[PDB]
Amino acid sequence: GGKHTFNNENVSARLGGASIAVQAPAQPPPYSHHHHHH
Amino acid sequence: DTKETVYISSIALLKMLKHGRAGVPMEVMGLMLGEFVDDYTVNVVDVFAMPQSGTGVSVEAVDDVFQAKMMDMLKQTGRDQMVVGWYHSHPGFGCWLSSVDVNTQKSFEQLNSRAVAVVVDPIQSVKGKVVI
Repeated sequence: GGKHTFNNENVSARLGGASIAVQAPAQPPPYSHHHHHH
Repeated sequence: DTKETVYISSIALLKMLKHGRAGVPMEVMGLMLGEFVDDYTVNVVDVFAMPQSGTGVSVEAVDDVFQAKMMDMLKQTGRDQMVVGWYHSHPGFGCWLSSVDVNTQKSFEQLNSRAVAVVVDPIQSVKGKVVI
């Protein structure tokens, strides 16, 4: 009744994103006004 | 209309496989020679091959004379007799027929009301369990 094949391949890309990280050192100011400047 | 043995000559068979296998993956088709009997032993004698454009799933006979130019070339030896049927091949798919097969088979029967088709499957046809 049917002679064709299908050949289900992985022609599609894909991805899994949980790029979870730790540090975040971005920007500590301990001199918000330099604390008497002097 | 039963109990119909189909004897085959061993010279016939192995020619059916060899040309029936050398063309693999693309399928392949030839002819049978033999002779009807009253009802039961529709024997077979010898076979041969029509030229053809073979695919993995489909094929036809290109030339319409190499089967006619050769019988007339055979009777000089008369090593065989007239035509009785035709075979074809499903290389890995199982043994059955298709809507194309019947349309051509439907010609032979009305032409001659006991002609026969033959199906073979050489890939899964191991040194044991043939499936013809």
